[PDB]
Amino acid sequence: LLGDFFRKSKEKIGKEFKRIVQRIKDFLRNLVPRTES
Repeated sequence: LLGDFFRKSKEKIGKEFKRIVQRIKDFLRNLVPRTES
């Protein structure tokens, strides 16, 4: 059931990957001490 796994894992990323990309986007914001003047 590996072929089925790939299909299952495939969407599993889209769910967490989306939340990740969204979270990381915030990180960069709290990363720089001073934004553009």
